[PDB]
Amino acid sequence: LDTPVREKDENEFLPAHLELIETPVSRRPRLVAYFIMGFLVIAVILSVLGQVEIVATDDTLEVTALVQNKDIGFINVGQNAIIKVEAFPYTRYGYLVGKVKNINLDAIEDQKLGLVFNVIVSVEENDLSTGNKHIPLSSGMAVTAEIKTGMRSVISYLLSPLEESV
Amino acid sequence: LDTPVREKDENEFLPAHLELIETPVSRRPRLVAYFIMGFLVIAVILSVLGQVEDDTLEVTALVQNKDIGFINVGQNAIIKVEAFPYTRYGYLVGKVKNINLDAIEDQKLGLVFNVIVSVEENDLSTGNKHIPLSSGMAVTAEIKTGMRSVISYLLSPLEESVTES
Amino acid sequence: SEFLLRYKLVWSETWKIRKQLDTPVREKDENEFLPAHLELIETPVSRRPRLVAYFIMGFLVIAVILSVL
Amino acid sequence: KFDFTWFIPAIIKYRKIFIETLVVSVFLQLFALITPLFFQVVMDKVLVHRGFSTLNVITVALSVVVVFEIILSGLRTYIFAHSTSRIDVELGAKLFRHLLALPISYFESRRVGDTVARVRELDQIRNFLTGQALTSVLDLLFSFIFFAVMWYYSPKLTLVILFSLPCYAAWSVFISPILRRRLDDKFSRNADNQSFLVESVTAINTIKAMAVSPQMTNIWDKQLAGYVAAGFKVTVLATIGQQGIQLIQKTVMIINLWLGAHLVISGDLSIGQLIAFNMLAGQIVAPVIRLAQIWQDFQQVGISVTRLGDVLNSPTESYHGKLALPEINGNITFRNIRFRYKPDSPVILDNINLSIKQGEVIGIVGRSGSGKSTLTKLIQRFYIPENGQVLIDGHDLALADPNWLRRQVGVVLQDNVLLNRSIIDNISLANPGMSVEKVIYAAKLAGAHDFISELREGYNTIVGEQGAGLSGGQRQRIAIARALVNNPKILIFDEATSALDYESEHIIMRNMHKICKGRTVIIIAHRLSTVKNADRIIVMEKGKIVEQGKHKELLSEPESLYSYLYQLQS
Amino acid sequence: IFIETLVVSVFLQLFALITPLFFQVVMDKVLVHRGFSTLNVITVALSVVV
Repeated sequence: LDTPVREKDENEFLPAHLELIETPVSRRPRLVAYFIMGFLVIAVILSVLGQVEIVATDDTLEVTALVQNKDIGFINVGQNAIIKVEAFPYTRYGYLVGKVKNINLDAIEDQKLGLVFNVIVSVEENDLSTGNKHIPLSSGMAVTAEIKTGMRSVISYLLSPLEESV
Repeated sequence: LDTPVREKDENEFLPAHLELIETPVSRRPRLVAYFIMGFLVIAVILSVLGQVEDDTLEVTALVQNKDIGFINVGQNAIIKVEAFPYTRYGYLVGKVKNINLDAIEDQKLGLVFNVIVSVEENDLSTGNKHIPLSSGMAVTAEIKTGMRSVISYLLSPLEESVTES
Repeated sequence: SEFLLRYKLVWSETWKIRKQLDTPVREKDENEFLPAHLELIETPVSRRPRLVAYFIMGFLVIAVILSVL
Repeated sequence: KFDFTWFIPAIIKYRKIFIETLVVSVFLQLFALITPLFFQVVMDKVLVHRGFSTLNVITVALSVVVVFEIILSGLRTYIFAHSTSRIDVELGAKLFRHLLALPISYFESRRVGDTVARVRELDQIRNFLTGQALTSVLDLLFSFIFFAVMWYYSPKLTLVILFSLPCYAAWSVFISPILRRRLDDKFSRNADNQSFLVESVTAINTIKAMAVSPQMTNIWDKQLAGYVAAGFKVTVLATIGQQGIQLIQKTVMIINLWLGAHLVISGDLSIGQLIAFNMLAGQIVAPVIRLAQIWQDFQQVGISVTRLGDVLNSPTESYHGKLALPEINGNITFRNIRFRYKPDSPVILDNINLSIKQGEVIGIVGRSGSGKSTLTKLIQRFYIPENGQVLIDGHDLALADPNWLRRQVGVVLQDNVLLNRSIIDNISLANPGMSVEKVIYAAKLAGAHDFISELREGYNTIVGEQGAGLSGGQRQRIAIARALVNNPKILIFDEATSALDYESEHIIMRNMHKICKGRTVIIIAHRLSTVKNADRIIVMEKGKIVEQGKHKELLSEPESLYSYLYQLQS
Repeated sequence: IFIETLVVSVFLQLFALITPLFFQVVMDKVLVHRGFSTLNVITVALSVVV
């Protein structure tokens, strides 16, 4: 990189040599395409290998709520489903933990939808610390308890509309 | 059409004649206005000559009392079930039984005299097969009884708007 | 009709003598150095547009075959 | 016999690429069929139940299909244009090669503009072949794909279009011949306009030198008015034709709307199927509408082929190439030559018999009216003898190659029109690649070296149009040099010295002995001083050789016509 | 002449606007309400317009 202008560099730029070379090409004619194809194949490899999780949205609290029946079936008793109280923001109050008790066979209500089988979830008594201190939970409330039970590939996520259409 | 270029056509394009004619006019000096007037007259004539209109189910519903009075017993009023689309399920037939004197309810309006209508038992074929009609439903039963010369569409808004003082 | 018969006769007669009126195959550099009109007459269409068109029709055929199965 | 039967072998030659274009057209029709299927599916299944995944996949598939269809259509147009431009190049080359071979009898009966108009309207076929007309025809003839699907949708609205098509055919047949005739008339007017314009621009010197601006302007005004009237008639007929096509299309659309509404209301079709049918019908009628706005192009191409045939069907000078007739030494014989200009004209040459040998500087004299002015065009095959035959080296010229003969004889005329090039290019016109040494030698021989040198550009001076930049004698001395550059075995002087002063004719006669070194020279002149030093002198009176001999043997007889002419000249 | 042409052009543009409206009324009323004797009026008006 520190070498001065050699004779090769001056000979490559001579007008006599450039005039004879009709329809010229870049110095390395197969570097742009190589890098574009490399980017494409790396993107495809990352999309097929990449994985994306699936998240489904006083003392004896319950998160029983509407949700896909298959989603509850994939989940098991004791699955990690956190609960977010509304009293304060998620950041300030914190995302407490509400262990998911088995969803009852009978649906809580049919107003929302048929798949309202009320996946009941109860806190663990160790998530709500002194920082939250929301002992007055006001059991007549619907604190959002996020229930995550599954992981999905990126390529499957993108291609899922194709396979859903039947 | 199959006429060669005559001498008058050549004189019409002669530059000597075009130089002497300032503020010229078109060949058909008054045909476009005639055609516009003819189209308008034809449209007006067509406007004033064109006329434009679970088992024991009931279509009793809100509707103008005069509309029911114009209709008669056994009038052709079809019924469209909501269970499926009108195209897929089909437009079945619900004969209109005489509207009862007492209104079903006064919530919608006074003219809610409940024009009851019952199916004919031959409209819903095997294609529909909606035997579970769920009598607690309000399948829309279109009732057509009368036609108004299209120009009456102009008669309604402008004249009624003029009526209010 | 009658002129259609003449055109059909001419076409058939020319198609019988077909393969005797084909220009000799020449390379790209050989075609580039010819008389000005002969170069235009004897230079065939470039292979890249042909390949692109073939790729398009092949993609459509593969799509319709995969969709039906 | 120049017709579209000439285009047939050109089509067979590129049959392979044409079959490729046919396949591409079929696949374009397939894509255009695919798209309304997507509209029908969206209308009949996405809107009825619900849809958010089927809609998205249909959208992305439609985007891909659209991009591919656009690219494929562009490629098809490019390929077809390439293939047709090859054929039009072939046609143009053949046309000009034929044009240069026609006899001068063809050119003397016409005007320059008349025969320039046909070579110019070759561009009409050029524009047609590299256009959207034939692609639209291919699109139209590949429309049974849409019929096969609309028959599945509905066997009634399909017969609606199937019966609409003969209406299009009948309207086209009815409206074709009238506009064909109108465009024939328009082409005649255009040819007249071109001839008048070419003649006016060529002879602007006479128009301006005289006072006739108003007459030329009046003639131009009348011709322009007639031409524009003919064009307006053509435009009116084309407009009527396309409006009739629109009327047929729209009445068919109205009937289809009525029938489809009744079918949907009665349940034998659906809304989406009706929409798809309407799109397919529009796709079929689109090529017909596109082809109805280029109707003038179709008829003008028919007329173009007719006129190019008119030029290309004329007989040419019969090339007789066999045994490769060798280089000639000057030996000219006339055997009972009888010649007349037109079959309804008096005989010029009655019974001329003549024999000219190698190295014989022959002088021919006479008065205006004799046939001495036609021998220079009889040695060249420009005049065909009615009776008799002219022989050079014992070979009859009636079976000899004109190009081989005219490359041996150098004829200097009295007018000697030049080309719009430089002095050296004109002097070396018979062989553009010639060195300046021969040009200098020829110019010194002809006596034109000095004047050319005295110029500022020297031998590179542009003479203008027909040598307008040079005087009468300057053009004469340039023509003599041009005849003397490439050694002619026979050299003819057809009154080439009368347009010169004494101090140039004297130079030419002094250089004559170097000019006629190893050559057969024939000198024809009104005067008798030019031929006073010739080997033989021949006197012609009303196309008859009266007497011949040396100058002294001619003047020795006081009763001879030559003595009378010499006395009159002096 | 050019003013006449502008008038004819604006009237042609108004004419081209009628057909989509007629298609809409056919689709929205004729098919839904089984409304014959209205399709005929639309057909006649469309023929006149075209």
